Amino acid sequence: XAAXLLLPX
Repeated sequence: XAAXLLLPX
């Protein structure tokens, strides 16, 4: 994903 290092990707 595009949320820093929160969600898997």
